[PDB]
Amino acid sequence: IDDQIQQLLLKQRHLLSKMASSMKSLKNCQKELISTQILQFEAQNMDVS
Amino acid sequence: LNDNPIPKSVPLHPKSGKYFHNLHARDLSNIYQQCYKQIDETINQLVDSTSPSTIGIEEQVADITSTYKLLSTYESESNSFDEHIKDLKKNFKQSSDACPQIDLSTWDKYRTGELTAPKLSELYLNMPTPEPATMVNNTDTLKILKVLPYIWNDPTCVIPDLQNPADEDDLQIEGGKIELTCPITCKPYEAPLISRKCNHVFDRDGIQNYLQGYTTRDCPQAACSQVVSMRDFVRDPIMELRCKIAKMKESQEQDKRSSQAIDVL
Amino acid sequence: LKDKKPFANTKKTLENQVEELTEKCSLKTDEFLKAKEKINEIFEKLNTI
Repeated sequence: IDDQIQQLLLKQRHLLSKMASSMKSLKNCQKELISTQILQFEAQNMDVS
Repeated sequence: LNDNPIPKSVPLHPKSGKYFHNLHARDLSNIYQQCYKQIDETINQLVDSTSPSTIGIEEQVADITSTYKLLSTYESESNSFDEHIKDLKKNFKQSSDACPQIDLSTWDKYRTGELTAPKLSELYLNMPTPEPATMVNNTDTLKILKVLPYIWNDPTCVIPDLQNPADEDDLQIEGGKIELTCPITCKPYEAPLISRKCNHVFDRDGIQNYLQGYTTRDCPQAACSQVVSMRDFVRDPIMELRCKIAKMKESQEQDKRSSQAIDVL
Repeated sequence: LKDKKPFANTKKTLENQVEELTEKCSLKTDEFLKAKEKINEIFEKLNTI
């Protein structure tokens, strides 16, 4: 049970690091979503004008 | 230039202004605060699941605090980014508030070339980065870290200059001389409390037995003549963290002693 | 009329641009919700561990 606790202590930190790496991708996807759409919004404003 | 039949610049229309006001940024605040809360609670369950038999805690606290500071910098720069986006949209709305009317003469003037209505394109491609300063270090989650190192030697000691924020690692943790028991109850406390003005740790039950009975009661310790109220006390999780870590170490050493007694018998 | 004909051409190309930018925004919102659901997945994985 001690070895099981030990080998499970290295898996939780692995998933924590994986979450943090995917957490860094959150900024990427939100910055690519807020961008590449205001230009198109100005384009549709030009369309309605 | 005549590359595009539509003019390179165009004023704003109320029909377009409706949708322009309809613009909104994604709710990053709630997801960021909930991921911050899950990060701090997983840090708590990490520091709870630790054991003195595990050697090599320095590298793990180093990498978790590096991840913590990285996510804090990311959250702060995202906050600065959305603030700058709000400022940019306010600039766009105030520049379009002075836009001319819509007719054929204005269309012709803007088609032949008239830098009068600046679009959001050029202001967004080369938008100035906010470069936020004054790193957020007042968060209790930033106070949670660094309490795990330098505790396996003497948990019941606190150096007086530990509250010095001069060091970059959230504190200056060193060995000193402090009491682990509450003098009012004469028993090792499990629910500690300490205020910023008194700077004295006390048991919650003891401090509530000593506080009730008088509307203005000073602290039992000396060197603080000012009165301390209920609102002055703050919940410092570092103290209870240290007490429960010491309790875990005591249970671990008792288990080790029992196992050794098993071996010798 | 020699001006209105290119105006019709431009309104056609602008509505085409609007439709393709709307489908690209739909794709970016899909990737955003995918990031959100993978965040929830790693959260529940951490809870299970």
